[PDB]
Amino acid sequence: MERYENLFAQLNDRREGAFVPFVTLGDPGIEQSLKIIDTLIDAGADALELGVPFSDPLADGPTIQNANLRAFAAGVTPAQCFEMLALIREKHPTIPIGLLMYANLVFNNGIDAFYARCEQVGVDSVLVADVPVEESAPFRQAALRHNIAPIFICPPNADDDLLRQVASYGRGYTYLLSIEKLKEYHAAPALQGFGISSPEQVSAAVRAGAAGAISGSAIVKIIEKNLASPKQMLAELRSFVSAMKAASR
Amino acid sequence: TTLLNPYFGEFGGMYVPQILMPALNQLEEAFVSAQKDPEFQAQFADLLKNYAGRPTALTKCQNITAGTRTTLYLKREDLLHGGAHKTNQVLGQALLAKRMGKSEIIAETGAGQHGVASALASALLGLKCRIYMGAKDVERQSPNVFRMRLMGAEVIPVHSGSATLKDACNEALRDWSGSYETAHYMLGTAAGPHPYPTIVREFQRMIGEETKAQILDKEGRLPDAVIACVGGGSNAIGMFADFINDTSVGLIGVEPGGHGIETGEHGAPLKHGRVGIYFGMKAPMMQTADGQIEESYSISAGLDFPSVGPQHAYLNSIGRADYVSITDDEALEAFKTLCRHEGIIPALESSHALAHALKMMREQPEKEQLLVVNLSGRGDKDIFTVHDILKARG
Amino acid sequence: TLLNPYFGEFGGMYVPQILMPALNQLEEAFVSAQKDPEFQAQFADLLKNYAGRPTALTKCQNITAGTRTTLYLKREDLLHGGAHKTNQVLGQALLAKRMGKSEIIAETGAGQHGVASALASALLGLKCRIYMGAKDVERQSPNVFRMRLMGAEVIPVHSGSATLKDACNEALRDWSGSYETAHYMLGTAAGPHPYPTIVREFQRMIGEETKAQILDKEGRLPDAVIACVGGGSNAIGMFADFINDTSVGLIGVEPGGHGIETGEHGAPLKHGRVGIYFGMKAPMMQTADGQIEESYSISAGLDFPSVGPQHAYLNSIGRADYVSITDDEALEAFKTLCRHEGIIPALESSHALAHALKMMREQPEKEQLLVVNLSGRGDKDIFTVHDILK
Amino acid sequence: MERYENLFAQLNDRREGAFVPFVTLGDPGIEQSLKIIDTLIDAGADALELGVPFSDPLADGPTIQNANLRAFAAGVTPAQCFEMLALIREKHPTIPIGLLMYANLVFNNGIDAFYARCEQVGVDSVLVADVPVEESAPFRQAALRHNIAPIFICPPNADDDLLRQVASYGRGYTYLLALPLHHLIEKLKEYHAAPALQGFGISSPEQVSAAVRAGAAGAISGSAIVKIIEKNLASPKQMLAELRSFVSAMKAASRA
Ligand code: NA
Ligand code: NA
Repeated sequence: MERYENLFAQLNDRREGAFVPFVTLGDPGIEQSLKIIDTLIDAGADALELGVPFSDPLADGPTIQNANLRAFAAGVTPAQCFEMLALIREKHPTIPIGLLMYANLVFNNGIDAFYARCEQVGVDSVLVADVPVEESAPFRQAALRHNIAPIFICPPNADDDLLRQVASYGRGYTYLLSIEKLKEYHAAPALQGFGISSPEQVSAAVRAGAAGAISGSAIVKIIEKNLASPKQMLAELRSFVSAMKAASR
Repeated sequence: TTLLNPYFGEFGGMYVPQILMPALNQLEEAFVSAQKDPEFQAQFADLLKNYAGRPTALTKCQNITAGTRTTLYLKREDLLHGGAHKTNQVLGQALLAKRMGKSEIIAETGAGQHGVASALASALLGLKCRIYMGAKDVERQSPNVFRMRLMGAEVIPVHSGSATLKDACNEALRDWSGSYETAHYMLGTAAGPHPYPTIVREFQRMIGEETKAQILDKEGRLPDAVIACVGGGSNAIGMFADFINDTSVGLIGVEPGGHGIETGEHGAPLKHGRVGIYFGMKAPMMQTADGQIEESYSISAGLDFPSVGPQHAYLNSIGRADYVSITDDEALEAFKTLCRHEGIIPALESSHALAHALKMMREQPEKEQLLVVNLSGRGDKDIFTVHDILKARG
Repeated sequence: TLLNPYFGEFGGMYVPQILMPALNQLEEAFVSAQKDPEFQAQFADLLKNYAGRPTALTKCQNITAGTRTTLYLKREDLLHGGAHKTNQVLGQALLAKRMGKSEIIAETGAGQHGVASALASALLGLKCRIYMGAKDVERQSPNVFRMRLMGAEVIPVHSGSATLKDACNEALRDWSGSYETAHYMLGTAAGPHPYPTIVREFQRMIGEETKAQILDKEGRLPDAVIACVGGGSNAIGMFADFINDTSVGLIGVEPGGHGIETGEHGAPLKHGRVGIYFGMKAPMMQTADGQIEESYSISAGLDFPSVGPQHAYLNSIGRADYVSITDDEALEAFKTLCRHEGIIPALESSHALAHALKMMREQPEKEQLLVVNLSGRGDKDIFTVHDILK
Repeated sequence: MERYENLFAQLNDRREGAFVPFVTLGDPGIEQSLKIIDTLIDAGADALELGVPFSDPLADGPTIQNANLRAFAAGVTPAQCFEMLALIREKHPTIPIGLLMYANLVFNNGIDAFYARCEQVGVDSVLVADVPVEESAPFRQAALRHNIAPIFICPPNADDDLLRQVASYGRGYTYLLALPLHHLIEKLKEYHAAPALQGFGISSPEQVSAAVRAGAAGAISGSAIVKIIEKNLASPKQMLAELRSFVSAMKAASRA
């Protein structure tokens, strides 16, 4: 539905890309993460992308493997992840909240019973990291039956066949990994997500024609460096987020 | 999309990140081509026979069946070059890879047997081979690491948190993402995303074919049942394949029972797990109520996999195969029996299969039973594991 | 005796009188079994269905690149137990059973002959006792455990030197008293008659299989078969069938150690002197006044100061040609076969291999159909090769 | 030629068995071994058999295995033993001397040259430990060419075929070790064998007189006398006096 479309609207007639930070729900703890969430909004984050700690993250690199390990060994459950989402959505009822899921946490007790929960808590999108467009049919259904936008990675080895299917099936934004024609096929707006560490990389992305950028490792790399010092962690996130979102103006 | 069917009933699939899909599809296409090419079928067959040593022997147990009506044959994959049945699929995939133009093999290993399999096939077909190993297992396994390097491979220890088999698995997989044009990923079981279950069965199915032929020669009939251990499912599907349409032949797979099923530290997902999506596939796995992947336990490293190849899940759903479990202790006694009364040191994996055959015999000692147990591999690697248990026990 | 104890001048039964009855009884039992087609088939079923004969005849792929050498490897490393000794041990176990014997005695150093006798005894229901230098019992905990797992009884000898030549002493002392119930499993083709004959006969299927397989894959006999010669059993088992095929070279490779001129070798065939020892008249490394002198080689199995009597003979009549390979040539051949053929050879057999690469690289335009006897798996030599490389 | 016959003669004239000690030449050292040998003679040893240290003695047991390593490690050589033998023979021209040899030391550079050195220095008999009668032709030949008695062990698994062989080929004495032990001793006298000496486990004087009672001409003790030597390495003179005590008790156990 709307929260993503209502955001790329006002972002396009302010002539500016979107900045989406990525963080693992409940990392390093439930209460500290809530604060991390808010700091990121108050520093100028246009949308969120929250990950749900999973025992086995195939498709995430080193820094996100460890953030995932932090929250998981600490006991953060997917059920707790939803109680935090309810607090989040009710404090900032306008901001698009995407989820980064792993297939088995979606599939576990019904693909449909999942996407229902996302709808009723206020989530907006769901990226399933280990479900390619070829296996997506049952997730695209449950997604649409509950007004949840399915996000698909478009990789740099993508042929015209897949560009088609990402454009048709994909709503919200299209998460792409680094010069293209996804717009030609009427795809949801593209968000660059390959190696967004600098503000430099972010304006490199917008200048390249993207609707915005997502940085995962960079933002949680900050969490990792300041586990002992929760208040430093928050302040250093403010510096970074504001510095990045500003490189999109 | 997909030349071949990726599913076996519900189970199977290609549940992987989009970025990997071109590599799986190119792998599947190259494999379909080679399955039709008589020069590949001939070249592979020449390797299996003159380098690996196929056919392997089918040993009749003289002593341990005494005073019973059961006749126990042992299919001797322990005699295959490299000591285990994994050499079949490894030479197969190296052939496939040299055919695809690829010049590099990627692999990872835990205990280290698969690393050595890969390294030796890479050495033979002139492929540059790099093996990921958890930094822990590099300490534990200095002998294996040295064999791999003796054979030209490059062992790359991983430290990324964890630091065991399911963590090299990430570095090796991540690596493959970026180099599938140049390197083949040597998966080591009949599990994971399509086409790996199908390729692996096809490069292992000659175990059953030899066994069918060998038992027909010695006994003039088909066996009552074939028995094989089921960790990832590769040796079992290799023995089961040719018997699948011989309805009279019981297909029995043995999952590791750990310390007991009720204790919940086993490795028996087929019978005691739940379908979930993981390791690229939809398969029964051991998981918690909220869908985290549980840890499996077995005294045998080979059997210590929290899921199982999808074709086994399919065989169990339609009634063809019967899956049972055998505990550490049960497998321990089978292992000692075979050393003492047959002069064969089995691997602790195949020992689970042995133990279930002796159970079938010792429960009905007057039933006429012609059984085949697949001895998936040599037990020399397990001497220390076994010595420590027997020392602790006295 | 029933058969001829000599090969020309070499061989004999040079043992204390007390041991002659055991040896004659063994010979008579053997002569009888050799003419019983039911023994022959029993032995042959065992070799095929338990031990896994025939063994592969493998064609090197990369090793002979850019040369006209075609190099086959007879793969006794794939035999059950990892080495060619399984053949003679199963046959002796079968013969011991045929004689009513219920026990086996045996001697071991590094432990692989102990393991072979243990597994043959576990299969065939014999009660097996293995003598082993207490030195060698703590340097090989794994094989000791294997022999006990596969449980014979390992009797450690603390007499003088805890080494293989002092386990032979008590093994024999033991057989002396117990020959009516126990068979002594001599581990090579040396020693007193009928052992050099019995061992040849229970290994000759190596060469027979090779002749058949090579007549099948190349339609001709090979130019030369190459084997390392320590005790002499894998070599004579490779040679036996080819003795009457004049065209076929028989090349036996003794270990040159650090070099023949350094005196630390194990090549008594070409640099020793005929003497009497271990119950046979054979060339042996001996000091000027007739002490048996120490052999050296980095391969344990090749560290024998003498050689089987049939090789001394084949070399006297010039039918076989004996050369040497040094520690370091052998080492480099070990490394080559791992790196380029995916096979880890034993340090013994890699003396034979190394000589084949010498014959190849010195005449690489020359057409050569060579077979090399890979006498054993090399998983046992890893630590010896690891140290040596620092 | 002389000494074993002239000895066995007077022994049964004064009706008595012979006692023969075995020691290893140059054990524990050359100059100590000559003294050991003189003590053995002075305490009543009728003949003596000396072993030459060989690097790899098979037919031998643990006590003798080590006496051998002691002289070998000390670099006693066959040449040094032959010098000793001469010094020994020159001082007791009477007593029969037997060598206990290993084939290779006899064969090393000529069976015949070996036996001519024996005769040249005064030895009377050679026992080659690892030459059964079946292989003995060249050694017996060399022996008779040089008036050396060839000694042969008659073991307890010995059939009548071997007893006749031994009775024909042996000179000096039969070295003795399954029907009564006397029906080995009787069969040998029936075939007119050289007188029997029992050399199986002769360690205490009560075994020496048991050996003479069963009908043997005497008794040999290998390890028992060598045992005393190993016991007293630290104490060279206590050794000589423990051997004097032992040999005289041994020789007295044979005064019937
Ligand atoms: Na499993
Ligand atoms: Na030698």
